[PDB]
Amino acid sequence: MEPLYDKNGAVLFGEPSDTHPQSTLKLPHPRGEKEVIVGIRDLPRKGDCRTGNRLGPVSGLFVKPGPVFYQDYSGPVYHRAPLEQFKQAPMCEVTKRIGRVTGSDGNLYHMYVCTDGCILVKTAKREGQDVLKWVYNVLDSPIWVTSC
Ligand SMILES: [Cl-]
Repeated sequence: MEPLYDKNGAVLFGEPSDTHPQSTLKLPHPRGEKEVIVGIRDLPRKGDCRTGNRLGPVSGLFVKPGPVFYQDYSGPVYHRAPLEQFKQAPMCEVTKRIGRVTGSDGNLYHMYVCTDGCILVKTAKREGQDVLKWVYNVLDSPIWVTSC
């Protein structure tokens, strides 16, 4: 299974892997002041990093299926999309572009939220027509999508 990581960046099982240099997740980075759930209409801004915002502290953007979005999160997270829990799908009608995530295969993906609430990834580069949806979350943990 793709490892989870604790708020200090340490792997909780398995082997650590690096994130893709072009990901919107830039490590090392702090997080986990508070768990702060946000709506899709109130995703945090890069300028909210030092100050927080009116919703609370901010370490970036985190997402899991539901969809559920967070601007900070203290528990275990993915640093890479756990592709074993994704399934091939056609491109959806996208409502929002949320970041660039490393997959558990090491590759870079663009990540989107669909009109149907599904989280979808599409390969950024190389092989054509790769597109997957996040259909299982057996550890009920979010991906750290962006760091501020
Ligand atoms: Cl997994």
